[PDB]
Amino acid sequence: MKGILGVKVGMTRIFRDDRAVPVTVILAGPCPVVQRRTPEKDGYTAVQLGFLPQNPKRVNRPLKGHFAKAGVEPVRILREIRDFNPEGDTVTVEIFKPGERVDVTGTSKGRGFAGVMKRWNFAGGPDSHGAHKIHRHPGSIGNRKTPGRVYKGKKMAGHYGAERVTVMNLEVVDVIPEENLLLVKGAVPGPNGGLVIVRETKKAA
Amino acid sequence: MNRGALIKLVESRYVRTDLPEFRPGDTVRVSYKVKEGNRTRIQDFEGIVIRIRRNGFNTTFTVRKVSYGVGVERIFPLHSPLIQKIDIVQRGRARRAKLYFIRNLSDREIRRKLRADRKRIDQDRAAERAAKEEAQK
Amino acid sequence: MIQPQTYLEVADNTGARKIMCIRVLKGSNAKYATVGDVIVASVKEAIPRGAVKEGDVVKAVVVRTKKEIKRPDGSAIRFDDNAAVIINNQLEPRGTRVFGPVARELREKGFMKIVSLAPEVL
Amino acid sequence: MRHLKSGRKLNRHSSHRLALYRNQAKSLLTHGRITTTVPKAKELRGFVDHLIHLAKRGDLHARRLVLRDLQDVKLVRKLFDEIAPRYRDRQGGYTRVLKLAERRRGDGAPLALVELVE
Amino acid sequence: AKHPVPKKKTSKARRDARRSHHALTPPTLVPCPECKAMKPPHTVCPECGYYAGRKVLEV
RNA sequence: CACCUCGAUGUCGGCUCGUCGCAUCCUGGGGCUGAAGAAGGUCCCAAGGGUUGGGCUGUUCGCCCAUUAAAGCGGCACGCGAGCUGGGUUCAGAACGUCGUGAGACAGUUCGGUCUCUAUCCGCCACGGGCGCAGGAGGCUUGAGGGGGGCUCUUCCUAGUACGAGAGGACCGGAAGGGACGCACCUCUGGUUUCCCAGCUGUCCCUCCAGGGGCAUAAGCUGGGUAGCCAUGUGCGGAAGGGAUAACCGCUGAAAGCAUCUAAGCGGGAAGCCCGCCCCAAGAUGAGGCCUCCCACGGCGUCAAGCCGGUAAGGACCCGGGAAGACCACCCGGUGGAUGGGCCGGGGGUGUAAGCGCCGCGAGGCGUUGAGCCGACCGGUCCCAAUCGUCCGAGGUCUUGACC
RNA sequence: UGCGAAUGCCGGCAUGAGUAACGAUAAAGAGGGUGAGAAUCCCUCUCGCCGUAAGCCCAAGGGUUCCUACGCAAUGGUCGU
RNA sequence: ACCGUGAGGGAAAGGUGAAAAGAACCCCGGGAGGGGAGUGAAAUAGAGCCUGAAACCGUGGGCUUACAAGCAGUCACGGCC
Ligand SMILES: [Mg+2]
Ligand SMILES: [Mg+2]
Ligand SMILES: [Mg+2]
Ligand SMILES: [Mg+2]
Ligand SMILES: [Mg+2]
Ligand SMILES: [Mg+2]
Ligand SMILES: [Mg+2]
Ligand SMILES: [Mg+2]
Ligand SMILES: [Mg+2]
Ligand SMILES: [Mg+2]
Ligand SMILES: [Mg+2]
Ligand SMILES: [Mg+2]
Ligand SMILES: [Mg+2]
Ligand SMILES: [Mg+2]
Ligand SMILES: [Mg+2]
Ligand SMILES: [Mg+2]
Ligand SMILES: [Mg+2]
Ligand SMILES: [Mg+2]
Ligand SMILES: [Mg+2]
Ligand SMILES: [Mg+2]
Ligand SMILES: [Mg+2]
Ligand SMILES: [Mg+2]
Ligand SMILES: [Mg+2]
Ligand SMILES: [Mg+2]
Ligand SMILES: [Mg+2]
Ligand SMILES: [Mg+2]
Ligand SMILES: [Mg+2]
Ligand SMILES: [Mg+2]
Ligand SMILES: [Mg+2]
Ligand SMILES: [Mg+2]
Ligand SMILES: [Mg+2]
Ligand SMILES: [Mg+2]
Ligand SMILES: [Mg+2]
Ligand SMILES: [Mg+2]
Ligand SMILES: [Mg+2]
Ligand SMILES: [Mg+2]
Ligand SMILES: [Mg+2]
Ligand SMILES: [Mg+2]
Ligand SMILES: [Mg+2]
Ligand SMILES: [Mg+2]
Ligand SMILES: [Mg+2]
Ligand SMILES: [Mg+2]
Ligand SMILES: [Mg+2]
Ligand SMILES: [Mg+2]
Ligand SMILES: [Mg+2]
Ligand SMILES: [Mg+2]
Ligand SMILES: [Mg+2]
Ligand SMILES: [Mg+2]
Ligand SMILES: [Mg+2]
Ligand SMILES: [Mg+2]
Ligand SMILES: [Mg+2]
Ligand SMILES: [Mg+2]
Ligand SMILES: [Mg+2]
Ligand SMILES: [Mg+2]
Ligand SMILES: [Mg+2]
Ligand SMILES: [Mg+2]
Ligand SMILES: [Mg+2]
Ligand SMILES: [Mg+2]
Ligand SMILES: [Mg+2]
Ligand SMILES: [Mg+2]
Ligand SMILES: [Mg+2]
Ligand SMILES: [Mg+2]
Ligand SMILES: [Mg+2]
Ligand SMILES: [Mg+2]
Ligand SMILES: [Mg+2]
Ligand SMILES: [Mg+2]
Ligand SMILES: [Mg+2]
Ligand SMILES: [Mg+2]
Ligand SMILES: [Mg+2]
Ligand SMILES: [Mg+2]
Ligand SMILES: [Mg+2]
Ligand SMILES: [Mg+2]
Ligand SMILES: [Mg+2]
Ligand SMILES: [Mg+2]
Ligand SMILES: [Mg+2]
Ligand SMILES: [Mg+2]
Ligand SMILES: [Mg+2]
Ligand SMILES: [Mg+2]
Ligand SMILES: [Mg+2]
Ligand SMILES: [Mg+2]
Ligand SMILES: [Mg+2]
Ligand SMILES: [Mg+2]
Ligand SMILES: [Mg+2]
Ligand SMILES: [Mg+2]
Ligand SMILES: [Mg+2]
Ligand SMILES: [Mg+2]
Ligand SMILES: [Mg+2]
Ligand SMILES: [Mg+2]
Ligand SMILES: [Mg+2]
Ligand SMILES: [Mg+2]
Ligand SMILES: [Mg+2]
Ligand SMILES: [Mg+2]
Ligand SMILES: [Mg+2]
Ligand SMILES: [Mg+2]
Ligand SMILES: [Mg+2]
Ligand SMILES: [Mg+2]
Ligand SMILES: [Mg+2]
Ligand SMILES: [Mg+2]
Ligand SMILES: [Mg+2]
Ligand SMILES: [Mg+2]
Ligand SMILES: [Mg+2]
Ligand SMILES: [Mg+2]
Ligand SMILES: [Mg+2]
Ligand SMILES: [Mg+2]
Ligand SMILES: [Mg+2]
Ligand SMILES: [Mg+2]
Ligand SMILES: [Mg+2]
Ligand SMILES: [Mg+2]
Ligand SMILES: [Mg+2]
Ligand SMILES: [Mg+2]
Ligand SMILES: [Mg+2]
Ligand SMILES: [Mg+2]
Ligand SMILES: [Mg+2]
Ligand SMILES: [Mg+2]
Ligand SMILES: [Mg+2]
Ligand SMILES: [Mg+2]
Ligand SMILES: [Mg+2]
Ligand SMILES: [Mg+2]
Ligand SMILES: [Mg+2]
Ligand SMILES: [Mg+2]
Ligand SMILES: [Mg+2]
Ligand SMILES: [Mg+2]
Ligand SMILES: [Mg+2]
Ligand SMILES: [Mg+2]
Repeated sequence: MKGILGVKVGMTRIFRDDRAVPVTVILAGPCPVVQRRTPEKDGYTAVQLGFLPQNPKRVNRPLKGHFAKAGVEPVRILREIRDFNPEGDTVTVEIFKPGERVDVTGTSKGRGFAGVMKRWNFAGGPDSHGAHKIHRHPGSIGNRKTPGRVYKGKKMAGHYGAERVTVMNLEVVDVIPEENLLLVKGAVPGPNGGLVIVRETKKAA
Repeated sequence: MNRGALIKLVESRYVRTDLPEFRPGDTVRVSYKVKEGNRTRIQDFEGIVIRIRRNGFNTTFTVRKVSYGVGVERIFPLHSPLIQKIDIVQRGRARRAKLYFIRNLSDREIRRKLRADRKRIDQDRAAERAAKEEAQK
Repeated sequence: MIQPQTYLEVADNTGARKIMCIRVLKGSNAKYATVGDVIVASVKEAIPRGAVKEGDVVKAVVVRTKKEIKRPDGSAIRFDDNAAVIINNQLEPRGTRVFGPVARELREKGFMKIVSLAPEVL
Repeated sequence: MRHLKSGRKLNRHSSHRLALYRNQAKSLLTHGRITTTVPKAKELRGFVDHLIHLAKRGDLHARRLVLRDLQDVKLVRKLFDEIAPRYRDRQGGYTRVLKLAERRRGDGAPLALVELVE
Repeated sequence: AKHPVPKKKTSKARRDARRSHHALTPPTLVPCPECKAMKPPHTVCPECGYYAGRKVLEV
């Protein structure tokens, strides 16, 4: 179930078959598999997949040269791939052919305390007529004596954004192995320079 | 990693240099490849360039003209594969970046407002009169 | 983007000068009509003795919009007004002869006589 | 929200904030060392650095440019003759901002030092 | 005087429970390079504090 | 009826935000038809989702216009005024009709008419602090259990085939386009962009000119406008599939020789149910797992669990910052360093600076010049600043079975 | 002549709470001085606001508020030399 | 006193010791205040002074508490002081 880590680089249009193709260039660098963990001593199947190299030994003792190729532990080994057993070593952009759909998981841009209406697309109040200090307010939040309380999931204002988000079934417009670049078209979450993980699609699986 | 924009600046191998120099204010004629019901012709479009949206690759420019009693504005990507070519038909003295103001103005009065950049006209000619010479012998 | 209440110029000789959108004929609840989309409208202004009269409730197709239409090849086109062509229920134009440019999106949307009658297709 | 935007607003409207920096500039370019709130300092560096680096160009254009913000015909001379040269081989960092341990009493404001470098 | 108002006097227990986080934290101090006295980090420790940057000399 | 409430349970309608029921308006599945087909009627299952925009009236309701797959009925103090409204009702003014000798009165009408900054508890949206998870740490995880989502139309092929005299016109299967809704996103399109650039008026000023500055908003006005944040813009979602079922359709089959889908059994069979997708999640005190680190100190506690120091792996403090953020938290940096600032280059905006020379009596024009100026964007560069340090942190309870 | 209640009376102290607020969005900054102590007092410079006023002179009313020295417990919505 | 234009309304507020012997001097402090010294039979009789209750606020100690839910008590057992 091929997966790979990477950083959202940017967006741009492509042109193909005399057609504009809006895409999001993600860099899916070589991912040194550092652990596997099978139903033997884990109960499932995955692949620790350390990403960006870096670390002039800000690595301390929790380092794992245990699995040979630690090639100086990477900044974010974080996240396995679950039910993926690679070409033995080092996973790269090669796992993706132009024309495959993919599921990108990202960390959506944060908006902090966002009001109902944005958080939730509420209509708020009228900007004129009666009006009165309730223009962007949520209105009523309940009934009367029964139930005499607010529902468990009542859509209200709160922190919104900066969360796990997975835009699904994205076309792979192109892949450039020379530079570990991968071009999906459109809507990958989070900011540029944020970390994402690209996976096989779930439309087929 | 800090390749950043120079990476995205790599995907641009659709960048395209076979195109002429023009500025908001002067009028140009851009030949564009259009489908047109199954077949395919190279329909032209001639008018004053209203704007230029500089952004490296995918910068875009807009041209406007009065087609049969109605003004029309078209927006082309400066590096679009469908632009077979584009010939400048006259230079104009902009004085100002974006020229939206000519919309509520269209008539004779847009003339004597955009008034032929001789300086840049006297080029082109002399710039093609010296490229037509130093090309043969 | 044309909308119920929006005024349209009439780009044909049917006799109408101004129609006013009264409904956009798409789904159960479309919000805007664009080039190639058919609307219902009231005739707000009309030439004497023309085919169509003022107050007439008619169908039309949008041939022009002040809001740019975006095309798959990355470009866009934009007109100075919103114009329509009054049509019968077969969707055949009511009057002969159409005036001014029309979006090529019309052919793509199956209005072949009108694009043909159009003095220029942009 | 208001993400990767640059430039503190110091509980002042446009003209005030602008007219502030200009004033902290003249002061600094007058005594070489100034004490302010850490934040008003952190923001003063860039404003002044520019003014100086423009003095390193010496050309009258740049003089007239610096006049816009400093308005004083001397002080600018001083800037152009006494202060500018000292940096001719220093590119950037014409300024230093060192915090102080004492806090403005009855207000609590943490202070910092702002001196011309070298 | 107006609209919402407390329905019951808050107990000594429940108010002091609110205070469970009001406790202060002593200033983070570091021994000073030159002088023996204590001063907070990254500050020009008030007794000739530095060397390269003007140490607001008490000298 | 008069049972709680008259030391007060604010009353219609609208708005906002919903949630539930099903006696189902649409979509899914069915039986019967006086069901040729297509299209209906009628009843059964089914509450997953959906259930339009306008004219009139304070209206609910209703009539009407244009649509639609449909324009569903109800409950929630005729849901919701410590959420808004205040048109209606329902104080004081005034008038009409009417009634009364009158003062005045009218589920009659008319015009007007003070809607009250501070949330204590519960509840709800968010975010932390503490302790616990019996050795202490840094990573990576399983998913018990939750939540989100669930809609639908048109056209085309099948095929003008089945069916029908004809007009009409299927099933089944397959393809492409939409509508509304949702999540994300900035390339494009389009906004803003509080000082990024230019132009302009009046006045005051520095310096007379030239050039500039303040004020004219909390931008003086105007023309533009990067980053960001955004929808009008872009990508993507509803599924597929598996399983069990409802109405129902059947197999096998007695009681009851025959017959029967049922009483024993089995098979099909819904937009529904359980999985599947997405998100949360071990305070899941039932506190799980895997990997990798430090270790088994010194006195005391003479025995039960402990007490005090230093310490180890680590971790905080402090500091530079951050598309992270109310504070906190989170993330990256901290000189073995490109973290912010400055400088440099590039992008981007503005659109040819000042100065000088030429032409003009002059306003101005031309050249130098795409000049000059230049927030945020992509980078580089130790010039400025993250100096120096401080504190916190295990040595592992017992029982039992298995092992060298 | 015995109190627990009378939205009782007088007084004291609590809760809300380190919460609302600190009274016009004309606006501030630095250097120097004084001092036990300074964002708040003095001085200098820069900036901003009034200018048919937010400047000046009368009449009411007020009644030491006037000038100066020495002072900061309280009054000053913070601090105050 | 204060409130009210006025007629008028109208309060709060007692106690060191027998005797000021009412704390010289010294220390911290700008003072305030306190610490010794000293007076006194007594100084938690020190002048915000006889006695000094209650609400109310603290500091220290014993027991107790972070998977439990309630008119807070009561009846049982058990622990620890
Ligand atoms: Mg944010
Ligand atoms: Mg939202
Ligand atoms: Mg919206
Ligand atoms: Mg809405
Ligand atoms: Mg609305
Ligand atoms: Mg609104
Ligand atoms: Mg109101
Ligand atoms: Mg308002
Ligand atoms: Mg209520
Ligand atoms: Mg008429
Ligand atoms: Mg403030
Ligand atoms: Mg201003
Ligand atoms: Mg207590
Ligand atoms: Mg009763
Ligand atoms: Mg009775
Ligand atoms: Mg009551
Ligand atoms: Mg009440
Ligand atoms: Mg029925
Ligand atoms: Mg049905
Ligand atoms: Mg039929
Ligand atoms: Mg039926
Ligand atoms: Mg039913
Ligand atoms: Mg009305
Ligand atoms: Mg209705
Ligand atoms: Mg009615
Ligand atoms: Mg309706
Ligand atoms: Mg309802
Ligand atoms: Mg009722
Ligand atoms: Mg009600
Ligand atoms: Mg109200
Ligand atoms: Mg209401
Ligand atoms: Mg009313
Ligand atoms: Mg009203
Ligand atoms: Mg009468
Ligand atoms: Mg009545
Ligand atoms: Mg009325
Ligand atoms: Mg009125
Ligand atoms: Mg009325
Ligand atoms: Mg209120
Ligand atoms: Mg409660
Ligand atoms: Mg917690
Ligand atoms: Mg345990
Ligand atoms: Mg689950
Ligand atoms: Mg659900
Ligand atoms: Mg579920
Ligand atoms: Mg749901
Ligand atoms: Mg036919
Ligand atoms: Mg036949
Ligand atoms: Mg089909
Ligand atoms: Mg669809
Ligand atoms: Mg952009
Ligand atoms: Mg844009
Ligand atoms: Mg922008
Ligand atoms: Mg001026
Ligand atoms: Mg002068
Ligand atoms: Mg001048
Ligand atoms: Mg002025
Ligand atoms: Mg002024
Ligand atoms: Mg002003
Ligand atoms: Mg200005
Ligand atoms: Mg604009
Ligand atoms: Mg939209
Ligand atoms: Mg299914
Ligand atoms: Mg099934
Ligand atoms: Mg089945
Ligand atoms: Mg049978
Ligand atoms: Mg069955
Ligand atoms: Mg079955
Ligand atoms: Mg479905
Ligand atoms: Mg998770
Ligand atoms: Mg664990
Ligand atoms: Mg693992
Ligand atoms: Mg921060
Ligand atoms: Mg760190
Ligand atoms: Mg360090
Ligand atoms: Mg840096
Ligand atoms: Mg540049
Ligand atoms: Mg020029
Ligand atoms: Mg010039
Ligand atoms: Mg001359
Ligand atoms: Mg009693
Ligand atoms: Mg009492
Ligand atoms: Mg008293
Ligand atoms: Mg509060
Ligand atoms: Mg508050
Ligand atoms: Mg406040
Ligand atoms: Mg104020
Ligand atoms: Mg001083
Ligand atoms: Mg002194
Ligand atoms: Mg000052
Ligand atoms: Mg001062
Ligand atoms: Mg002040
Ligand atoms: Mg007098
Ligand atoms: Mg006096
Ligand atoms: Mg005086
Ligand atoms: Mg004095
Ligand atoms: Mg005082
Ligand atoms: Mg004082
Ligand atoms: Mg005071
Ligand atoms: Mg006051
Ligand atoms: Mg003094
Ligand atoms: Mg009085
Ligand atoms: Mg009096
Ligand atoms: Mg007494
Ligand atoms: Mg006595
Ligand atoms: Mg006596
Ligand atoms: Mg002393
Ligand atoms: Mg004493
Ligand atoms: Mg004594
Ligand atoms: Mg004695
Ligand atoms: Mg005694
Ligand atoms: Mg004593
Ligand atoms: Mg005593
Ligand atoms: Mg006492
Ligand atoms: Mg006594
Ligand atoms: Mg007392
Ligand atoms: Mg006595
Ligand atoms: Mg006493
Ligand atoms: Mg205690
Ligand atoms: Mg439990
Ligand atoms: Mg317990
Ligand atoms: Mg509780
Ligand atoms: Mg109890
Ligand atoms: Mg006991």
